[PDB]
Amino acid sequence: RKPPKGMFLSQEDVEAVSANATAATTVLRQLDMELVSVKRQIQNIKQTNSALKEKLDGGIEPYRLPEVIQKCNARWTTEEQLLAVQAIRKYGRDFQAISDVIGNKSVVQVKNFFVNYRRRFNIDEVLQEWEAE
Amino acid sequence: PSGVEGAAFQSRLPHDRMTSQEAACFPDIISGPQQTQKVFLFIRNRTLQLWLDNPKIQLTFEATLQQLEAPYNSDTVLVHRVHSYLERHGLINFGIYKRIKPLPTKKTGKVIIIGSGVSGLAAARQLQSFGMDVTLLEARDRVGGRVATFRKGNYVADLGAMVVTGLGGNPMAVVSKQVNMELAKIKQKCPLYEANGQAVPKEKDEMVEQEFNRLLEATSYLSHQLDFNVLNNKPVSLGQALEVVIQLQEKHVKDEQIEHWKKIVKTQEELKELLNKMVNLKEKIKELHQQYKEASEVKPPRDITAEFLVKSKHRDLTALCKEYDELAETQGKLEEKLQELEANPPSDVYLSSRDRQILDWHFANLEFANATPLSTLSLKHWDQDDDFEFTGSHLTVRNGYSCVPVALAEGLDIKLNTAVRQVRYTASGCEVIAVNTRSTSQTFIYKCDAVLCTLPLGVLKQQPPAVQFVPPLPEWKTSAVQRMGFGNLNKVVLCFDRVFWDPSVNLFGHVGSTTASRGELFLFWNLYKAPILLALVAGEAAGIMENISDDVIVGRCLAILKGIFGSSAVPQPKETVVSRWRADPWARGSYSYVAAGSSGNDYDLMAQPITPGPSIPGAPQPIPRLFFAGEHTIRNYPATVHGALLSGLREAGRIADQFLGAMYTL
Ligand SMILES: Cc1cc2c(cc1C)N1[C@H](O)C[C@@H](c3cccc(C(=O)N(C)C)c3)[C@]13C(=O)NC(=O)N=C3N2C[C@H](O)[C@H](O)[C@H](O)COP(=O)(O)OP(=O)(O)OC[C@H]1O[C@@H](n2cnc3c(N)ncnc32)[C@H](O)[C@@H]1O
Repeated sequence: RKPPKGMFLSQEDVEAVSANATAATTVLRQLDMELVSVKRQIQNIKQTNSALKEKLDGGIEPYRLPEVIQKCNARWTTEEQLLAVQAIRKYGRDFQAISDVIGNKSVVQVKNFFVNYRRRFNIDEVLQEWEAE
Repeated sequence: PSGVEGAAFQSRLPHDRMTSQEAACFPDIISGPQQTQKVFLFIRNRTLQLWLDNPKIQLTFEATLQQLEAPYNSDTVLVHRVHSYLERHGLINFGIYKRIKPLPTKKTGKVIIIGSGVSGLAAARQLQSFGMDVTLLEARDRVGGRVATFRKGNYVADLGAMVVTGLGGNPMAVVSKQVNMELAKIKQKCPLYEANGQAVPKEKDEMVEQEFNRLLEATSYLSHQLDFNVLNNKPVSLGQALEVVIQLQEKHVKDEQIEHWKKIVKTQEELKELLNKMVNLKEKIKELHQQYKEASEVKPPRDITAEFLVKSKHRDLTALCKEYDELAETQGKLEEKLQELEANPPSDVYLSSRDRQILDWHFANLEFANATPLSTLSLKHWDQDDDFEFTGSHLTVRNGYSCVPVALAEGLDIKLNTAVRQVRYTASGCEVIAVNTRSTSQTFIYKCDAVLCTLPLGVLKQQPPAVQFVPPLPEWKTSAVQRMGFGNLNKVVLCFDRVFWDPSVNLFGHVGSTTASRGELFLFWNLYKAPILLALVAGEAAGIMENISDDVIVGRCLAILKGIFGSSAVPQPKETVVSRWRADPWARGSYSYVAAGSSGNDYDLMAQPITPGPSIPGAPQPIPRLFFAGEHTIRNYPATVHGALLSGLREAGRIADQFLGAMYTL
C-alpha cells in the first residue's frame, strides 16, 4: 500500500519521467540547472553579506553612553516640570521615553503629571502641536 | 509439516480441502456431506504418506487397504477409487520403483514420445507402467535433453540444470531416495570481487544488495499499486520499471538538494535584510553621538531648552543603542542556523559509479536466474510462480545430474539419433516421420494412436520450422508459442589440477565493468569433488559470447581469476568446455521465461492437447491425438527440472485416462 521506505514514487512523478524517451534525462537536467543557479545565488549573497558584515566593524562601542543610575524621587522641581513639558511636545505620549528624559520620575508619575498639571501647562494644546507633526 | 498432513504438503496438495482435479474425479464426494470429504481427504493423505515413506516399492491397493484402519478402511471402493486416482496422476508409484505386480503380457494402444528429456522419460515410464506400448524418439545421441553432464576422467560438471531447489514439496525429493544422488547443500555466502580483483567491503556489499531488494519491491509497487503495466500501447518490462524507479530515486535526490540550499538562501537573504537594517542604524547612531557630543559641550549653566536637548539626545541614543543590540542577537541566531544547515547537507548522489556496478551484478544474477535480459521479463507476471516455491536449502548434485534421466531411461524403448521432422495427426491416428541424424537420408515412419510432444519451446518457436505439423497447429497454439519467452544461459567448465580458490565458498562473483557486460562471466561455482570451477554467462552477454570460441572465452576467465587470486596462483586448465544452448538446434535456448505481453495463461495453452477434424465429414467428434509436455507446459512450476517431470506425469495420466478409460470417476 505504501512504497518501500526511502523510495519515492508518486503518481504525478511517473508520467513526469515517462512522457517521452528523453524526458527522463530532460527533467534531470532541469534539476541540475536549478541546483547550480541557487548554488551561485548563495555565493552572491554570501559575498554581499560579507561586505555589509565588514562595514559594521567596531560595533557601536565608541558610541555607547554610560548607564545613569538614578534613585526615583517623587518631588517635582520646576526644572523637572519644564523638562516634562518639552518632552511631551517632542514625544507625544511615549511616557517611557518621557520618563527616560526626566530621569528621576518613573512612568506612573508621568501619567499622574499629565492630569495634575494638565490645566496649568496647557497640556492639551501641546499634544495637538505634537499631533501636528 | 509432519504426519499425514506432511504427505499432502510434500505432494503439493492442501491436506484439508479437495482440489479442482479431485472434484472432477469425485464429483459425488465434493457435493456430498462434509463428513465424507474428511474421510476421503484422510484416505488420500494417508496413501500419500505410505507411498512417501518408502518410494522404492510399488504401493498396491491391497497393501494400502491393509495399513488403513476403521472407520476409513470400511468402504473399499472409496479406497480403490482414491488409490487408483493417485496411481494414475503419478502422485504415487512414479519414478523408479520395484514392481510388486509385474507388467501385463500384452500392451494396449500405441503412443510415440518425441523427446527423451526428463518430461519425456517421466511420461514414458508412466505410460509403460500403465501397460501401453511406448516409444521415445530422440534427436540427440543421449538422453536427458537439457539435463546434461560433462564427464571425462574423474571430472564431472553439469552443462545443464545443476540446482535442486529445495526438498519441501519437491518431487525430485522422491527421485533422490530412488536414485542415489550425492546431494550437497549450497552455502549461500557469495563474495563479490570487482574488476581490480579486490573484494567488495561488507559496507557496500550489504548496502547495495539491500538497495537492489528495495528497488525490486519498488517495481512491484509500480505494478500493483499504480497499474503501470502499459506504456504507449506496449507492455512494461521489469527492466523499464527498474529504470523508472532508479530515475525517480535520482530525481528525488536532486529535489532534496534544491530545497536544502533554498533553505539557505531563504536565510542568507533574511540576514541580508538584517545587515542593511544594521548599517543604517549604525549610521544614525554615529550621527546622534556627534549631536549629543556637540550639545554636551555647551558648558552649563544652561537654559532649560538646551538642558532638554542634552537629555533628549541622550535618551534617543540609548534607544537606538538598544535596537542595534537586539538586532545583533538576531544576527547571532541566524548566523548559527547557516552553520548548522551547511553542516547537514543531504545525500550527494543516489548511487556512485562503483555502487552502480555492484548493483549491475545483482541484476546480472537476477537475469541469470530467469535466463533473459530483464528488459524482456513481463513486469506484471515475472514472479507469478513465486507463490509455489519449495521449502529447504538449495542443492547441487555431485555425481552429475545426468544420473537421473539415465536412471529413468532404464527399461524404455528409445531411438537415439532419430530427428523427428514431420508430425501427422488425423481422426484415425498419427504418423511421425523422422530421419537418422547421421545420414539424413535414412527415413523412418512411426504409426501410433497418440503423439506426446516434449519438443523444447525454442524448437517449437523456430522459423522456418524444424518440425512440421500436418495439419498445422491452430492459431491459439502457435500464438502462445510466439508470445512466450525462451531464454538463454551458458556455462564454462574450468578443470584444474590444484584447488586454488576458497574451498569453503560454493560460489563467488565477479563484477562487470559496464552495464552492457554485467552478465559476462559474472559468477563462479565450486561445486565438485574434483578441482572444477564453473562460470556463468547470463543476460545479454549470453547470446553474444556464443560467437566467440572456447580459448577466447577461457582466456577471459583466466584473467578474471588472476585478478582475485594473483597470476601465480591459477594454472592453465587441463580440460575446458563451453556451452551454446541458443546455438544447439535441439534446444535453441535454455528455458522459458514470462515475456512481456505474455502471461501465465500461455503456459496453460501450451498444454491443451490437439483434436483433429473428422475424416468423413458429418462423422462424430474424435479423440485428442496430439499431446504436449515439457518445462514450458506447466504453469505453476516452469523452467525447471521438476516442472518438466511433473508435466510428464501429467500428460501420462491424461493419455491413459483417454485410451484406457478411468473407472475411478463413478
Ligand atoms: C539449459 C539449462 C536449463 C536449466 C539450467 C541450466 C541450463 C543451462 N539450470 C540453471 O541453473 C537454471 C536453473 C533453475 C533453477 C531454479 C529455478 C529456476 C527457475 O525457476 N527460473 C524461473 C529461473 C531455474 C536450472 C537448474 O539448475 N535446475 C532446474 O531445475 N532447472 C534448470 N534448467 C532447466 C531444466 O534443465 C529444463 O527445464 C528441463 O531439462 C526440461 O526438460 P524437458 O523434458 O521439458 O526438455 P528437454 O530439452 O530436457 O527434452 C527435450 C528433448 O527433445 C529432444 N529433441 C529436440 N528436438 C528434437 C527433434 N526434432 N526430434 C527429436 N528429439 C528432439 C532434445 O534433444 C531433448 O532430448
